[PDB]
Amino acid sequence: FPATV
Amino acid sequence: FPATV
Amino acid sequence: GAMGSMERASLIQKAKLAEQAERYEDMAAFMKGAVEKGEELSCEERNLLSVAYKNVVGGQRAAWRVLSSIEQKSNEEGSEEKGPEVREYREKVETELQGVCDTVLGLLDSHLIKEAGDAESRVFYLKMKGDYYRYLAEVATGDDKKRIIDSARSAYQEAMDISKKEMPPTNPIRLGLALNFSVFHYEIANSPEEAISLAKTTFDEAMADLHTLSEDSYKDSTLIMQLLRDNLTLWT
Amino acid sequence: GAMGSMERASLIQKAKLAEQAERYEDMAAFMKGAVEKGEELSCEERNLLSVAYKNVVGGQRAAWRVLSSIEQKSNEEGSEEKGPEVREYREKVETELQGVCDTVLGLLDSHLIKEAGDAESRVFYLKMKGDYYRYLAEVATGDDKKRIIDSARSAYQEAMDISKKEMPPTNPIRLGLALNFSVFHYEIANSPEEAISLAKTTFDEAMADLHTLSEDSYKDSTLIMQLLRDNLTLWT
Ligand SMILES: *CC(=O)NCCCC1CCN(C(=O)C(C)(C)Oc2ccc(Cl)cc2)CC1
Ligand SMILES: *CC(=O)NCCCC1CCN(C(=O)C(C)(C)Oc2ccc(Cl)cc2)CC1
Ligand SMILES: [Mg+2]
Ligand SMILES: [Mg+2]
Ligand SMILES: [Mg+2]
Ligand SMILES: [Mg+2]
Ligand SMILES: [Mg+2]
Ligand SMILES: [Mg+2]
Repeated sequence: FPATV
Repeated sequence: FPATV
Repeated sequence: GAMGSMERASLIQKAKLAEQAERYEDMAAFMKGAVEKGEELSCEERNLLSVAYKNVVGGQRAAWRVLSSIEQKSNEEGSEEKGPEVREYREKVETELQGVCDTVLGLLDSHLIKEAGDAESRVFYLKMKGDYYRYLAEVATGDDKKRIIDSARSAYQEAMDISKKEMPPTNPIRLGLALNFSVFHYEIANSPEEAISLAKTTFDEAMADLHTLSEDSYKDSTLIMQLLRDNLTLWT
Repeated sequence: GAMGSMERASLIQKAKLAEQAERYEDMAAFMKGAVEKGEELSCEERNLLSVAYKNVVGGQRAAWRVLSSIEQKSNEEGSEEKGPEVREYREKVETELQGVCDTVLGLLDSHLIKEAGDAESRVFYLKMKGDYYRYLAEVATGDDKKRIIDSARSAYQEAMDISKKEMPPTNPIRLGLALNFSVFHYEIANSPEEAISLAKTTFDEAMADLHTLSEDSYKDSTLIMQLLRDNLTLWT
């Protein structure tokens, strides 16, 4: 999964 | 902490 | 609410304790109580709110993905019929996830967003609105899926417009918004080119502004820039 | 109970799904439902029950320890008064932990233990009784602390007596019981010499019986023997 903040 | 199962 | 009798300051104190104890459900409940006092949140308090719910919904999303994968495998050719239990339990987790998203969206709508006048606060809350609609979109399969996706897009877009006008390109809130909106494009809106373009332009415009920053601000900005780079690497 | 309407087999199926999803609160609730059907548990079902509650209470114990350490630091000389919040929140976590322990003990008493006639099942349930009284003892500070400690001791001792008569020294249930009873001696009963003696004798008697085992049984036994060794290393 891609990075999110 | 010591090991328990 | 169950937190109605507790002082605002005590709720904040306990949210910080809950974070230290990795008790994120408690942390979220304390922060919900604090929001419901009706006063605006400080920067630190916004961070506590977002950390709490990110961790709770993050766990739910991970569980949902495990269960959805099992469900998908059950519906392949050659898979033995095992009854309704996998679907039921995936639905149970899904309903709980939707509940948490609805709770967060409810706090934003009543009345965090409407009282947020400073760019940092308004962008932060609109980013959160986009994020929680995005989580709803991840599990949506029905009549409303398009409207849920558009709700996420609209919130992110409003946040983007404010961020570009009001904040420097290295601001961590602006950077984090762009990171997440880019993921929305790639994973939700079926727009991988837009995702890539956004991440690249955001990275490059931040790079060009690092020279203006203190050491501490540089650390904060470059951490999020590396996340943009990580996604670009995944996608190209 | 909320699980009263669900089939026993479906509860077991869902407990296994919950485990895969690392949803241990759900797993425990499913297994409680399954126990409350009133039928005896199989070996696999005992494992599911124990895994679920071990993980739930394990998390609570870790949180309690974080909070208790903060509370202790608050009561040192030079520490600024911060009000009742740390104590309150430690108490909240403590009360929830005690609730889970009481739930497990309740399942054992109504009616798992009394129906368990085979040595493996009876030892397993008595070990669990010792374990959950031990968790109650970790947080006990009042009039009943001695009786709670003695309840743990009594359950462990009954399990030990059965295990020595009825099971080989390499049996994983016998080994796990001894490991945990040894920790009870060291951490709860203030008897570190008894803890060490138990762990050493258990290790040595198992070592002498490994020659009787298949490769697979050897793997199972030696894993727990290494835990005994790890504790001995910590303690000597
Ligand atoms: C002043 C104000 O409104 N502050 C709100 C909190 C902003 C913080 C959040 C934490 N920061 C980060 O860089 C990390 C990566 C830890 O997490 C983020 C969360 C959300 C956003 Cl929008 C960005 C970053 C610093 C800024
Ligand atoms: C036949 C029967 O009653 N079986 C109950 C389950 C016994 C299993 C538990 C898992 N095992 C282990 O070796 C580990 C270390 C994973 O965990 C344990 C938990 C509890 C005990 Cl008493 C021992 C070991 C194998 C035996
Ligand atoms: Mg007040
Ligand atoms: Mg649904
Ligand atoms: Mg553009
Ligand atoms: Mg039935
Ligand atoms: Mg108490
Ligand atoms: Mg002896």
